[PDB]
This record gives sequence, structure tokens and C-alpha cells, in this order.
Amino acid sequence: ARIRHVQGDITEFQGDAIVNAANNYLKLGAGVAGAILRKGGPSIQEECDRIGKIRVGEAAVTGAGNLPVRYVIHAAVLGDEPASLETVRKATKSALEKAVELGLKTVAFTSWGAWVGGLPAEAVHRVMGEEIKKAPDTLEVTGVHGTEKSAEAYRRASLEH
Ligand SMILES: *[P@@](=O)(CCCCCCCCCCOC(=O)NCCCCCC#C)OCC
Ligand SMILES: [Cl-]
Repeated sequence: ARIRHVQGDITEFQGDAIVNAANNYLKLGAGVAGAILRKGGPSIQEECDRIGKIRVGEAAVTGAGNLPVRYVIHAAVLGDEPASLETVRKATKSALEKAVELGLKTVAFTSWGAWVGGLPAEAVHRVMGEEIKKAPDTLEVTGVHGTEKSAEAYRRASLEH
């Protein structure tokens, strides 16, 4: 699937779904997840509680409450196991699989930087990029970045080559 890189707040993404990097317990905290709790509202954690624990590397879908998307796809990158390039690969693939199963088109990711600080950044980018590339072209992916400088850096890299 194609990806477009933009600056923004993923909780303002208007489209079919946002991907939420998660622990496998599916319990939300601060950061992007905190914005989801607040802006999405109580139904998101309530539905996560109804799903219960999943395995690291899997994904699970909830509604999105008052967010401007239909679904939140929670992608379990760590929790009862530490993050690894393998868990990143599996969680990205699993999140995309859920989007395909739901018949979605537009899906947003963050860089997952705040979940992968112990892993080589270039490798994380490669593995996520590879899984997104392999996903069907029925999906259109948006990468949402905190700063314009960084969003543009991702765009420039997408040219070369
Ligand atoms: P910023 O703070 C960091 C700039 C990093 C530039 C990256 C260049 C190579 C990336 C190759 C592909 O990356 C991806 O495919 N990553 C996965 C998909 C996107 C995730 C969603 C996001 C958001 O700027 C400072 C100069
Ligand atoms: Cl994040």
C-alpha cells in the first residue's frame, strides 16, 4: 500500500481508522493513547477491557468513540514481552490485516517512536515500511508526524529511492 507522510495529530485524522501502538494487555496510558482516551472517550478502554489480553504481535479492533474515524486498531508491540524488530513487524502486519478484514481504505499510523526506543530507528522504519508496502492497494496509509521538519524528511526519503 501507498503511504503519505504528514505533520499532525493522529487523533484528528479523518478517515476509516487509526492504528494505536499498544501493550498486549490493551491498557491505555499517556502519549497518543492518552489523547485517544480523552478525545475518544470512555468507550475505547471499555471495549479494550471486553477484548482482554492479546498476544504481543497481534492486533485488536475497537470503536473510536468521539474520534473522527470509525475504528481504532490497537497493535500490540510490547507488554509481557519487550519490543523487538519481530514484534514491530508482526504488530504492523496484524494491524493492516485487521484493516483489510474490515474493508477499510484510509488508515493512519504514528512512527511508534515512543514504543521502540531500544531498537535501531532505521531498522524499525524499514520493517514497518516493508509491511505497509506489502499490504493491498485497497489501503491508503497516512504516516502522521509531530513536526513538519520530520514529516518532510520522511517524504524526501521516499524519493531516494
Ligand atoms: P524527524 O524527527 C526523523 C526523520 C526520519 C527520516 C526517515 C527516513 C527513512 C524512512 C524509511 C521509511 O519509513 C517508514 O516506512 N516508517 C514506517 C511507516 C510510517 C510510520 C507512520 C509515521 C508517522 O526529522 C528530523 C530531521
Ligand atoms: Cl505512538
